[PDB]
Amino acid sequence: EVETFAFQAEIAQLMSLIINTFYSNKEIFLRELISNSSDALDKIRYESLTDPSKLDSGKELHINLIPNKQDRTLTIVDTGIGMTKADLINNLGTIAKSGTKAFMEALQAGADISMIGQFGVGFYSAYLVAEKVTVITKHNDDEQYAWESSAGGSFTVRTDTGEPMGRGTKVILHLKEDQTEYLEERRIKEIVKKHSQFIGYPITLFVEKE
Ligand SMILES: CCNC(=O)[C@H]1O[C@@H](n2cnc3c(N)ncnc32)[C@H](O)[C@@H]1O
Repeated sequence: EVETFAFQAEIAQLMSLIINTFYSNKEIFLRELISNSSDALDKIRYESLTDPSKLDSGKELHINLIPNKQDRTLTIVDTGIGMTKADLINNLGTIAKSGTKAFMEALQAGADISMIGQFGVGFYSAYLVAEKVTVITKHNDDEQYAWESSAGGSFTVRTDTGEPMGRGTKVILHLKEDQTEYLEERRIKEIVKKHSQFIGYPITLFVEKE
């Protein structure tokens, strides 16, 4: 039921640099994931202009931030375009249209990790704070899939049943033990205000029930 894949070599190298470089300004991961969500929302907004039935899977365009202290997870949910199975494997597993090469060269020429979004690889900044990342996604043209990786050079993809989402993507960050500050309401609010205050879709920060 589960397929296991190797990252393209350059992607594994990039992930290793992100995981092993001493770099304290880890909060920038959230900006990068929210920007990726905003881009995905732009895409379905545009496609629905000439094909309104693409919103049959949900008209609302928004971003949800869901902390769970019991599971030690932070989840970033959007109702954007979503990804097909091929999209997951290509976009997360290979260089594809990213600036992976430019970023790694830039780091050797005076750039720092906070500039990762300039190079189209902001998603991998999740590994600044997460030991494992799970991506659940549903595109209008495919079934629901789950991508997962704890780095180390490989990732898995499986069909995801139970809790079907209408359309969009959930990025589930299983946080490192010493990065639980990013589950705290005050900290998340601070980061969103600092780095994501002009995003063109509603960002809702969920409250914990306990
Ligand atoms: C890992 C670096 N590559 C990407 O992030 C690409 O993966 C896709 N992607 C990333 N996040 C999302 C998302 N929330 N929704 C849809 N596609 C995404 C986009 O095509 C990105 O350009």
